Amino acid sequence: ATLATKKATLVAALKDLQRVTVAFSGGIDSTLVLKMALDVLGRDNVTAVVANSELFTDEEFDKAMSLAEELGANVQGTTLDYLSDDHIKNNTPDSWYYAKKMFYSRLNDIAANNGSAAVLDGMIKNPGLKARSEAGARSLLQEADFFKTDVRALAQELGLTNWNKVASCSVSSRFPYGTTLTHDNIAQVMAAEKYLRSLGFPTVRVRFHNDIARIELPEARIGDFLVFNDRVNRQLQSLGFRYVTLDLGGFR
Amino acid sequence: TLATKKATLVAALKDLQRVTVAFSGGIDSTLVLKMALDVLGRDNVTAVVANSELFTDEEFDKAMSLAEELGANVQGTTLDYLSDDHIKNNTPDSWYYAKKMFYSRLNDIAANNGSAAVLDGMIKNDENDYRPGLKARSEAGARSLLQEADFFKTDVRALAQELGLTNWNKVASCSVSSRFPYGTTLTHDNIAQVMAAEKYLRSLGFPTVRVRFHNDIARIELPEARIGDFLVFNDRVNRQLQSLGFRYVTLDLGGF
Amino acid sequence: TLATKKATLVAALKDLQRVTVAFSGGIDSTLVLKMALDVLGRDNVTAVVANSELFTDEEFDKAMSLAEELGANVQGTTLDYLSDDHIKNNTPDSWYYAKKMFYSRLNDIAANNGSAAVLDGMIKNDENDYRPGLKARSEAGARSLLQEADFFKTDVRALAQELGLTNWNKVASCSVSSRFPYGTTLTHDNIAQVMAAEKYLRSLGFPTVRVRFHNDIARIELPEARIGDFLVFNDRVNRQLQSLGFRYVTLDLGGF
Amino acid sequence: VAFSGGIDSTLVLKMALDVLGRDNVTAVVANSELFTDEEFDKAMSLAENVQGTTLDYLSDDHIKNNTPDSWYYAKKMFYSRLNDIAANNGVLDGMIKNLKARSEAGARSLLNKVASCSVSSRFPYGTTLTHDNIAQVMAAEKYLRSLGFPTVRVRFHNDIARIELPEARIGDFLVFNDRVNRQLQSLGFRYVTLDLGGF
Amino acid sequence: SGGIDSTLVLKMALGRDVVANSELFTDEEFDKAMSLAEELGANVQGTTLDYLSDDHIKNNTPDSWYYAKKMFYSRLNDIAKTDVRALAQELGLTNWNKVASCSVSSRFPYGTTLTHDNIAQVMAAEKYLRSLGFPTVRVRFHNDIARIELPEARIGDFLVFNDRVNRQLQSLGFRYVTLDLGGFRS
Amino acid sequence: LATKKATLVAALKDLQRVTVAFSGGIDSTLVLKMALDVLGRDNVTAVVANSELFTDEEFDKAMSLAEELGANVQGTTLDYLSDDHIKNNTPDSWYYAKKMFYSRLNDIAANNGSAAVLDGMIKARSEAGARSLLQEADFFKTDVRALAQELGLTNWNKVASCSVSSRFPYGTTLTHDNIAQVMAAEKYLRSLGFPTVRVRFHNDIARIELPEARIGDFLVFNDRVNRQLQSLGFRYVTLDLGGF
Ligand SMILES: Nc1ncnc2c1ncn2[C@@H]1O[C@H](COP(=O)(O)O)[C@@H](O)[C@H]1O
Ligand SMILES: Nc1ncnc2c1ncn2[C@@H]1O[C@H](COP(=O)(O)O)[C@@H](O)[C@H]1O
Ligand SMILES: Nc1ncnc2c1ncn2[C@@H]1O[C@H](COP(=O)(O)O)[C@@H](O)[C@H]1O
Repeated sequence: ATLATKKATLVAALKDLQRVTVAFSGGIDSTLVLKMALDVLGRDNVTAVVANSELFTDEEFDKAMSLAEELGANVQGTTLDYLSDDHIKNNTPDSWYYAKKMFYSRLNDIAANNGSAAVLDGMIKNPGLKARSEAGARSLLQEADFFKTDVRALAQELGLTNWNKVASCSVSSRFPYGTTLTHDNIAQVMAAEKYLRSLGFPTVRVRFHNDIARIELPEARIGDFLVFNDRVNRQLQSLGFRYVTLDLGGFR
Repeated sequence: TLATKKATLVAALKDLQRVTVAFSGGIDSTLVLKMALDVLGRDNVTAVVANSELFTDEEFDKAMSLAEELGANVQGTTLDYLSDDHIKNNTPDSWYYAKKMFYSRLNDIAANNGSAAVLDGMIKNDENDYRPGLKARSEAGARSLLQEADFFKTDVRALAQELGLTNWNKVASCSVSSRFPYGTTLTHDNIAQVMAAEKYLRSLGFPTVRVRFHNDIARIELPEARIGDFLVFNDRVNRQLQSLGFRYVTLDLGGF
Repeated sequence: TLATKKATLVAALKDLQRVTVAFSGGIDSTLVLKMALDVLGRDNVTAVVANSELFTDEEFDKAMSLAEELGANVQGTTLDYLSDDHIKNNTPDSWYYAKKMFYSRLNDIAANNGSAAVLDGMIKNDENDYRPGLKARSEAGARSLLQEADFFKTDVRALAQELGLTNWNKVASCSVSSRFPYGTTLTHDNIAQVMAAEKYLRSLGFPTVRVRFHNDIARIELPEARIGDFLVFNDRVNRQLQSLGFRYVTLDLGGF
Repeated sequence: VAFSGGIDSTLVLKMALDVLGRDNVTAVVANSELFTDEEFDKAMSLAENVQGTTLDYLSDDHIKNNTPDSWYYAKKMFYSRLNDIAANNGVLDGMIKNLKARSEAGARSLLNKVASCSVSSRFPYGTTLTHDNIAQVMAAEKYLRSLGFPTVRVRFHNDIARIELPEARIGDFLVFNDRVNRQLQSLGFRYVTLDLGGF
Repeated sequence: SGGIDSTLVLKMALGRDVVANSELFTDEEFDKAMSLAEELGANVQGTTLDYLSDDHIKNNTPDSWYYAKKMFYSRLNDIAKTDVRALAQELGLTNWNKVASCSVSSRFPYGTTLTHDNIAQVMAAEKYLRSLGFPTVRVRFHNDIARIELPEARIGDFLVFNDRVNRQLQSLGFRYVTLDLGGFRS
Repeated sequence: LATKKATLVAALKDLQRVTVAFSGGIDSTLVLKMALDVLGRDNVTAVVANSELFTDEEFDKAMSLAEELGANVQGTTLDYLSDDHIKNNTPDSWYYAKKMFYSRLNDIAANNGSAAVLDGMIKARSEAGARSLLQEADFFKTDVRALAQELGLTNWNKVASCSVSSRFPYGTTLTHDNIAQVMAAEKYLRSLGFPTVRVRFHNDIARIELPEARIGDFLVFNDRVNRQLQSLGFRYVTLDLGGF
């Protein structure tokens, strides 16, 4: 049905929960959930949580905390010691689950000490349902059948105009499976990717291959990048890399 | 006087009592449907969106969604634009003969409906004598009510921004006949071939692009600032458009 | 603590009764204009846009449209900045004497207007040394209400989101005097030469660009991330700028 | 000996000078409307007793309509004149291993680095060759060559010029787009385009 | 060798009455030298050296080049700068082999045991980049990663080959095809 | 072909003894190899000039090409910047400099007994009586290349040379410092693979002229060139959109 019907289902779902804990990330999807809950149950029944960690840029954390305070929410940060778990630490292919389990556990621990009834996520329509459906996490946008267009159409109708546009992934995605994640090499990748991002390339991955960095750019951009070759070479060589290379196939 | 142009818009609707509005998804066509719904009621306004071979179904399907979200009884109609030999052979005036067939069907669905006349969303800005669709409209006896109630391009945003209106189609369209030189005959096949070649180009990250049809030669129009960023895709675009039927894939050294 | 920040704004607005607003099109000046319109009424608010030799008319017209569409009684005023020999000779303290001349005219527009105070849209974020207008603004008794209710850039983003404000001017400006070395004096001629070079560069597809004036040499500052996409426009830009008066047109290897 | 400036035709002339003498050996260089005059002039200079003759290739209705056999008919028409210049002068070619007209005229195949082709190779076979469009194609190529692209083809498709460049070079070409666009439009082309494929 | 030095020796040298070919050199080097030698008019005969035989060359120690050179001169024993260009250019000195070859062992890291199979894909990787018009080019061998050193001045000329260069080095065995952001040795 | 040539040997044989002004270019070389082959090693004297206006790199390659060809070569040093016209870069400087150049040559030629001064062209010459035999022998740019490839000439200077005073606008005073700064910025650019390049001097602005076919390839060296030239004294390093 209409966007307005997809919304009555969202507002009806919030009133029954009366009191929620929102896992807020700053993304458009996560933002629309927080503002809607703020508009329904009030600041006293809604607690916004932004999780920082070793695997995610602190720039992202600081922007998500700030964007939440701007919405008028009571925001609380929590930091996950992801590398303490050995699955995440050794970068098994199942690592992205074990971090999500640590994530929804901490959310439910904050949810229990908070008055909140459930934990809300901001995922939408169009890889692990074994993890949300273990901590009783609710994907409210996904339940009212919101796609990315239903989300922009409702956000642009709430006057919401601020969020994080370049989306992130767990920095573990930069290391081949089997390589063990250390603070040293993790800091090294995020340092290089922060630099590439500062040259005007918001989507970039520096893949880690010991002494060789392999830069994944969107093919549309590999042309604009040549002016920065020599600087990126010096800059990434200074971060520990012996050889700085660019993947001819690009990002994705 | 912003509301002195709003009352003039609302007052004309009551005299008509019943209407059938041609909705295209744009901001202009949308403010027409919302005001008619708010003035004449959900039962006295019938929404029509036209699909055709000349427009992507993406644009068609997005307009039908924009109507369901607005809450009107919306209905699609399919025009066989290629039945008229003018459009099929792409005479230079074929833009007119196509718009006439459009308002022809529009007068037919509304006459069967309770509507008195058909309303479109043209504005005083589109008050040019060289704007094509007005001719057929004033022939088919339709009406551009916002243009009559004195709305300009920024004067429409202020009523849109005041009805909380948004969620309208922002990406603008053309009849695909613009890709064919005057005289070339339009078939389903080559129309499909043109629209396929262009979707591929956009999906590489080039939203503004034209694949101009010249029998065996494809002539690509990109915005000149992007031709630098385009080289990395030359060979792939070459082979991909060649598979759609083109023998030569070329890039216009001119712009857009 | 935004719920009580808005009230501080209204209480200051209600106390002034009649105000003259310096509107620039920016988000900051808009929320002040929109708030003062909502509090004192259309007849008790006068919005002023300043045109001058140092800013494009392109900007002036977009601010006049944003004010008229916002629902203000909008009024233009024209400043002869090159009359003050400080602005003219481009000493580093120029943008002060320009700010000083700006607030004087505004206080005169306000003095004849029923307005009690001159409000500008400065905020708490720019409550610092090293920002030009602040000295001149205060020495003139201009009131920055957003600054007084302790609005920061984020508190301003959030109050807009509750007045349905989703339209303001995003392209930020510089005084064109930034394009001339400190010794160079400003002519009506050389400003237009520079302002034209940048508008053409902007037309091609470089909205962020600077043309640095060095008598016969124009130095173009482009964002390095884009200097690759500019190669196709070399010859065009070289020709078009030579006709504006520059003997040599160059591109700065450093960047913006 | 029929001289083209090539190494093959060149070795014959020097040997013919060394074997039969300058007065008993006659050098012939061909002009035409199908080849650049720069090519004609260097062959007469590379020979410098040389004598020029101009062949009316477009008189032949096959060459004029650009059948795939035009290359034959131009070769057939070439040796026809070669047997005629010999009658007043009192014909040798330089083919070297590696025609159905060359042997159809009693020519003997006894055996400049930048090589040339018939400008008919720029026209699709259906396209008919006129003096006008041949002149534009050869001019458009000269302009391209003058920009620093010694290897270039301007393919003629009526309204459309289709430029074939060496792919390695398309990057260095962007700075010249507008100039090439305008310069070939004044030479008659409505649309100037670049083949995304290659040479 | 074909160069200006070895050419002058043939044409200067006694009456009319050897160019090697090895795995570690393109057969192009051996083929153009035998054409450049028969051109000066001499009887030219080839010999081939199984360099992988000696354990130093194949183990890829920095003591390869010495050891590698030593196995060269042995079969030679078996089968039997401004002043030099001034005696060459008086003889109508035609051409010299300017483009210098390199042992392909330089494409592999010090210690990487040399296979025919991975040597092969290096020299294939290099021929392919050369055919597209990059005479100066090295494909450096990091197991699954191909690192391509192009002369920095030619990297803007390279972008049209990226996906094509990519999928083709992949079909030779590389899992990853990269372009060194630093260029050629220089 | 041998006609343009016959005029040359009759002219050289008529002089018997000459003095040849060598620049390293293909033209001056065909003049020098021919005079050696016609008049002998003892009757021809090759002169190369060093100065502030030409890189010493170029000078030394000029002396080498003469020693390899077999001429008795002689260097000489011109104090161009002494002349107030060259130093202040008046528009007539090109002339007063060429006037000074052929002046030292006619005296170095008058001193060694030679009959005329030969240069290799194909109002500065006619005031000194400098004979241009390739132009007198009916040589064009194609006629000069062809005689070299037929005389086995395989080494000459391909990178063309200019007096550095052309990089300075008219009126700018040339200082010893100012010439070296320009000469260095150009050597750096050349070392990146741009043998054809000019760094135009504009006080704080360096304006780089590249052949347009190559400006596409230069973008990777933007930053390197920007800093390297800023360290040589230029406040702003820019690229001329015109090209060379
Ligand atoms: N750093 C984060 N802090 C708090 N909540 C988050 C965070 N990341 C994701 N969430 C939730 O995860 C949803 C999307 O998941 P994902 O795209 O995998 O990060 C968001 O809409 C939020 O509900
Ligand atoms: N595909 C379409 N289907 C139904 N009505 C349309 C369509 N396109 C345009 N209309 C009408 O045409 C007006 C604008 O004309 P145009 O933008 O040229 O197609 C809109 O405001 C609608 O009233
Ligand atoms: N051209 C202008 N015309 C009228 N008012 C202005 C103008 N520029 C600025 N104002 C006001 O002065 C403040 C400071 O402007 P700025 O120095 O550009 O940040 C703005 O936020 C407006 O309130």
